[PDB]
Amino acid sequence: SDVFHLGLTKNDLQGATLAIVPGDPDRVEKIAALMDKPVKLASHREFTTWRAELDGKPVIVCSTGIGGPSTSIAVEELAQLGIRTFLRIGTTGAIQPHINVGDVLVTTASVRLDGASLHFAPLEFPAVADFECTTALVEAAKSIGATTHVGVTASSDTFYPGQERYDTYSGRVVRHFKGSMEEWQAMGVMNYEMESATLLTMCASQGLRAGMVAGVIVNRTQQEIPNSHAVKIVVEAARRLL
Amino acid sequence: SDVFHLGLTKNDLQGATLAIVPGDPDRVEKIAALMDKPVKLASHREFTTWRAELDGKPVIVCSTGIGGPSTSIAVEELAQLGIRTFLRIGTTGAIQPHINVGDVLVTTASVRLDGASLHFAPLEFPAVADFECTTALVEAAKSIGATTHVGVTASSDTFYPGQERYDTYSGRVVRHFKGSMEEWQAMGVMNYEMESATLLTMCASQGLRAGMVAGVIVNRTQQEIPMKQTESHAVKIVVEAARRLL
Amino acid sequence: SDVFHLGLTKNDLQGATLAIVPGDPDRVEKIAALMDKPVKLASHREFTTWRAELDGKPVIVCSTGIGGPSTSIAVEELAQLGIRTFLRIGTTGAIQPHINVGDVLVTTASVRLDGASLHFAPLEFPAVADFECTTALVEAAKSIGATTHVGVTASSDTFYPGQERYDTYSGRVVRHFKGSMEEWQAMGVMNYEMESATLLTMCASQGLRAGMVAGVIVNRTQQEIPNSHAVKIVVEAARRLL
Amino acid sequence: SDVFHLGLTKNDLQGATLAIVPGDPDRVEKIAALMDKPVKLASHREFTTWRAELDGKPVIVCSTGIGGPSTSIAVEELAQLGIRTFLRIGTTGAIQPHINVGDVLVTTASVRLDGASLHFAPLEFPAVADFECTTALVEAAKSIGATTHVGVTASSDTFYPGQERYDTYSGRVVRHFKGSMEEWQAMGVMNYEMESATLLTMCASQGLRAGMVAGVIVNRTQQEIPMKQTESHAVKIVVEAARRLL
Amino acid sequence: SDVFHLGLTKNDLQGATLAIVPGDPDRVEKIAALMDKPVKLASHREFTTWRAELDGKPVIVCSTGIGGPSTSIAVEELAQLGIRTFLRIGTTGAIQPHINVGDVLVTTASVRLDGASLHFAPLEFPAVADFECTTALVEAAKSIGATTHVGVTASSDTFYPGQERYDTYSGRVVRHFKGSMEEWQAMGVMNYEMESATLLTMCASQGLRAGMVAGVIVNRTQQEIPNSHAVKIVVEAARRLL
Amino acid sequence: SDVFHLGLTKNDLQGATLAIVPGDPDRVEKIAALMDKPVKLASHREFTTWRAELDGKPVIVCSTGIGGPSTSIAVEELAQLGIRTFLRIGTTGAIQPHINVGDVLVTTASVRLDGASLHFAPLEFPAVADFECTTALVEAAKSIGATTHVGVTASSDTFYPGQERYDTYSGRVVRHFKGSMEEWQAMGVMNYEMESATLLTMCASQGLRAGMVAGVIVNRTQQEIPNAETMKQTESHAVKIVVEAARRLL
Ligand SMILES: O=c1ccn([C@H]2C[C@H](O)[C@@H](CO)O2)c(=O)[nH]1
Ligand SMILES: O=c1ccn([C@H]2C[C@H](O)[C@@H](CO)O2)c(=O)[nH]1
Ligand SMILES: O=c1ccn([C@H]2C[C@H](O)[C@@H](CO)O2)c(=O)[nH]1
Ligand SMILES: O=c1ccn([C@H]2C[C@H](O)[C@@H](CO)O2)c(=O)[nH]1
Ligand SMILES: O=c1ccn([C@H]2C[C@H](O)[C@@H](CO)O2)c(=O)[nH]1
Ligand SMILES: [K+]
Ligand SMILES: [K+]
Ligand SMILES: [K+]
Repeated sequence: SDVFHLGLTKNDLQGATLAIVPGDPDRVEKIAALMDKPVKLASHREFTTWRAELDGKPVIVCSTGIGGPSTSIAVEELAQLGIRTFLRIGTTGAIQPHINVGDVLVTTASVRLDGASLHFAPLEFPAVADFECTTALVEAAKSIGATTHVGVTASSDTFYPGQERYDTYSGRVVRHFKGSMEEWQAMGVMNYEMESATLLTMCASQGLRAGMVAGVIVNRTQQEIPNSHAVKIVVEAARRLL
Repeated sequence: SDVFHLGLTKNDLQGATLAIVPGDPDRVEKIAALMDKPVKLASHREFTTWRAELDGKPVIVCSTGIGGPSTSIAVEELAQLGIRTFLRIGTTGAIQPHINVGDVLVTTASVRLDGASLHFAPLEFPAVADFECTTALVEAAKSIGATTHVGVTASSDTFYPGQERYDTYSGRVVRHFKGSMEEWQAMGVMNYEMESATLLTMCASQGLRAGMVAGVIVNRTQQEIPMKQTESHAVKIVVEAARRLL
Repeated sequence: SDVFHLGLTKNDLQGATLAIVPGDPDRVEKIAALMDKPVKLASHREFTTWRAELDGKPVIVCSTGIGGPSTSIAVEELAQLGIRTFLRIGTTGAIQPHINVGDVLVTTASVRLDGASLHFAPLEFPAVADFECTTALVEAAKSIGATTHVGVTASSDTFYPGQERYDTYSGRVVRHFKGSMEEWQAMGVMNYEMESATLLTMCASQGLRAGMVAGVIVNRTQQEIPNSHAVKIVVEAARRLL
Repeated sequence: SDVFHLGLTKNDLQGATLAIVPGDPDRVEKIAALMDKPVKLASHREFTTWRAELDGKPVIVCSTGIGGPSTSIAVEELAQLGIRTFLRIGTTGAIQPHINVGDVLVTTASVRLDGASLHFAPLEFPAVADFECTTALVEAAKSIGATTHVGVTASSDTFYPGQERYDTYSGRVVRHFKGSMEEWQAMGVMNYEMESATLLTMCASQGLRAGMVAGVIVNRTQQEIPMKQTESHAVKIVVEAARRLL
Repeated sequence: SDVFHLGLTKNDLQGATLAIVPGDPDRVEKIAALMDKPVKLASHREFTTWRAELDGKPVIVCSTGIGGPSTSIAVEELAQLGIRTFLRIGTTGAIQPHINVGDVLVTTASVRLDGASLHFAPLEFPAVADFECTTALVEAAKSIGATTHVGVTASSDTFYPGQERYDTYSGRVVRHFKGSMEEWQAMGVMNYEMESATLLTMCASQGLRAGMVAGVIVNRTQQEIPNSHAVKIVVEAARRLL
Repeated sequence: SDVFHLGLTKNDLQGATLAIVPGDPDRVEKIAALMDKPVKLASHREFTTWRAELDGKPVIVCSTGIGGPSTSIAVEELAQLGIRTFLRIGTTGAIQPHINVGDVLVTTASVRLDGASLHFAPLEFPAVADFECTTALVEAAKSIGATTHVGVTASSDTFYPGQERYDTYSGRVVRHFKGSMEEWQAMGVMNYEMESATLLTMCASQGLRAGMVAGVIVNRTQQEIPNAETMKQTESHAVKIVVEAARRLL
């Protein structure tokens, strides 16, 4: 193996330069299966890698696990192997009252509520998505007719306090995040998730193209805890970026 | 007058909701003149405002002056009068050796090296341009055939130390900014300018649409201190983008 | 022209080493006219420059525009031309209930709510005025008998949120500045304006002398939006600093 | 299921209040197997959970995945199910030349180079391990005779730049971390790993007991990129400490 | 004299490598007097130094004065003289309702609300006590049967605002610390004092062993202003560390 | 006693509203003895307090010890007992080559390299002296004849690494302060000391008047440790100035 964590070699990728990067290892095979000649390559820790073919070109599907840190490992090591384009596909909680469960959200840029992004660029640097990737994602969503929102995402190193959840062991939120959800809504932020800030920052600051799309599984103006269109979209976007 | 600085009334705008915002008051009339029925509205401090017409729709052209603070006054007060879309047109100096004088830069988001943006959103919030504005700008540029770069801009509160210029009175740069250009360079940042961080942050965090386009007048990989046809390209592009956003 | 923005040459200055720097280009000629042999030198963007003579010495009057960034340009380029002493004359909003519209405020040092000052010295460095300049201004005010307050000024990169104005398009103020006016008042801060923090920091940290005086045009304990003694004072101070 | 990520119920735990939290799901079963009556409970994402028994008391073994964020999910949700003591077992790379591959490191507190800990307590709050857990870990180490170091650990959100690795795609490290390893080295810091800052801070600030132990697999004073008997030592140590904290 | 402030020579120490460091100069002799052959060595500014003998080994008692800054001088200069182990003995205000006046508090690590610690290590570095020292203190306290709490301490550069006291000349507390005591209680912090952050950080980051114990003189859930078990404990702990 | 640390009552002050505040408890009596009717009030920890009379008015002299934190206690407690003007008197080491041993420094404001000032106002607030105090100090200096420098002082919570000293147990300086002395020098900072940032910030933000003067006893840019005797005399010079300044502020 050529990389320390993923257990992959340059050769396993077979010239692939695009990766769809879901968070959950168990959803890797599922995404791969929507393409041609899906093949499992490796599985170590939270990193599960499949290779498939899309319009006759090799494409990687590799899971990041939850969070900036493991994402930063996946992305670095895939880049070493030759990946230049990363499409992230996630689940997310919407924080605006007009976004519905099942809606698709495309992130133009992220509020950096993470630690890992600071390891690539200082805070003033925008966690901005690649324009071609964003365009591909928006356009893909248009063509499958999914209801889509485009805008800014709050990207948090935690699922609980950083997203201002109060149903927790302690029931408290640190001073810094008390009242934070409401500030982000006032600023038009669409949703919370946990990886985009890292992904976008590490890519934007290293010449790698990244885009970001998520399916809404809960609306935070209703509920803290949650009770496929996006997967179709990310694959179709990959198709346009090949 | 309905606003404190611009010396304009809601009426003067005639239902305009889009503004082209150059930095220089003297450049305002030139831009308005590319459109129909250009009329001077007002001129106070660095804020010169003309109204014109584009495919029969009223459009504002308004100068920001240099820097976030004055930009923030013009944007706020325009927003009060009904503007909802802001297209910035500028000059800039590239910091990438592949970008040439004459090229056009469309900013997706900015490195926030300014003070005003912090007055609208904390630092972690992205100084990101509106997707539709960026699209219109990129498409306008394609349509007139300019060689174009799309990416990140470093937006500084100073022309000198914040852009790591050493050829100054003191000849020196504060510790924080020493070696900073080389860092932005490695991170793929295209250029320095002085207003976008404020503009993009204040718009993105208040439901206002903003976009940024600039023509390259100098390249820092050869010179610190700094062609008329280059800003003619950029102006043409911004006006054409306005057309698509109406 | 010897400088990139002001369109002036060393020669235009005629040995001048002192500049009165108002914010508004339209008030430059007005100030120059209080001195002898006033002459327009240049006008570019927000930078309008006149030269005049005071007790037989050449003096510059040059506008900064609104805000640290354009101020930093004017001051840098005037320094390059040989100016060593900067007197700022502005308009301001008082935030103490006992300071009246028409009162003259002399800044000893500023609360740095700007970005540009950080490009000259880190935050811990005081935005302090020069002692000779402050003395001149205080003494000038005494001799024309204007009612004067001497003390600390909050210098803000914005006119709206940074000065906690709520009559705005959005009607909100970012968390950081919510309740900030009241903190500054409790701390004895006299007023808000937008340039001193930049001016004072850039000069104090480069061996340039700077002083700062403003006429109060609104009292913020009453109003957000506003409805010449100071000009006389700045000129008279210049006279003592020659 | 009672918790959103782990896929467990309060019942599955059978009154367990202590959890051993390795990073790697694949290591969970190995650890459980050193105890009595090991049973797989659940496996979702990077979270694999086994239950076992230690001196007749139920004990949880549950993987965190790599990094503070997923760690914080595991710990929060385990806390919701009744766990009050967390023992982390890891692999690490030492940055002191006197610490050898094979040595065991017990962390008293961590340099907080992570994002998640800030979600529980501001930066000035110490990422400090629980005194009893640290004592149990040190005593367990002594009892099996491993050569042990007790001290401060640097806990980074990245494996690469945050640990000042240059042998990467870009070959560069952000200004903030340039020269950082030499600083931690001078300050007596033993090693880099990626979870403890989050773990220790979130437990220390919520009345939960946490401890940290790792086996040294590589030494940075010779190599960036990286024996089976070393982690066998550390695992033996963590289980024995668990025994003493029951 | 070998050091700039303490007026001591290597030789005065007679091979001592452990120092008990109280805050108050007047309490130095008192502590020394609990050991054998107590001898006054020096007295300059807030730094009073006695030497005594404990189980036939020389031991220093040296006062730090109040606050990180003077502490940092004492510790640095003692270290130059050969001290490698520092045991702090202080008075403190408890902020948990269950901790009583007279109780003994052993600090595992401190919330760094001081300035001096940042001069040794950046804020992300833990103000953690040495494990052997903490063990010695805890065990000492067990053996003399004093009622003891072990945990985190908030260490503040001020006695008034940084500990959220309101009975002051001004009666205000700066925004940053408004509501701070309650946050620290929620987080399990036991108490306020003023030196541990500096001591623990400067020691932990230079290979010096440090421990921290204090007797509770006020409970802040009742009172702002206050109306020997700890001294016995620090001495006994020194004994175990020799 | 009316205050927790100083062991003073409002009555002890006899209506005093000005205090001279040196660093060292042992210099308090010496300063007070320059004035009339000097009397010891109290002595607890590093806080020694004498009262004297200047042109018929009662005046306090009170030591702060070293550093923001204790200064903060003394100023607060003095303020509660009715003090409204604080004059800091010290000795210091210059970092500018033109400033000589023997010179006198009046500080207009300080670089805040301390912790305690943040407990009073956020970092952006200037650690600035009161204008009347600074004027009185500069004018006192001019009247007794000192060669005076007026400007910015760097106020540090440590004597060693924060002042960039490498002659230490560890011989190293934290990243933040590495190369910092050269930066302050380039920015015209006159000297380092250890209390002004706290004092000036806590006063300027609470309607208290503060000022500071110091004699130069050493210069970091030259070699040349002067002398025990030249240090004693420079110190007397500066004390003479603060007292004379106190006169003008009464
Ligand atoms: O409300 C929600 C729903 C989903 N996620 C994300 C991204 C992360 O990997 C994982 C946590 O459930 O899914 C959230 O952060 N918040
Ligand atoms: O190198 C350059 C060229 C242009 N500008 C910008 C934006 C600002 O208003 C003005 C200064 O020349 O133009 C720069 O900042 N840097
Ligand atoms: O309340 C007020 C009145 C005036 N100004 C200032 C300085 C700036 O250039 C311009 C904006 O009105 O005037 C303020 O900041 N606040
Ligand atoms: O040099 C090393 C060796 C191991 N780890 C850790 C903790 C993290 O979960 C995972 C990454 O390899 O192992 C490091 O961070 N750095
Ligand atoms: O509530 C209290 C009681 C005592 N001390 C401390 C430590 C410092 O040296 C001195 C100041 O009173 O005593 C406090 O900080 N807070
Ligand atoms: K993970
Ligand atoms: K301007
Ligand atoms: K002290």
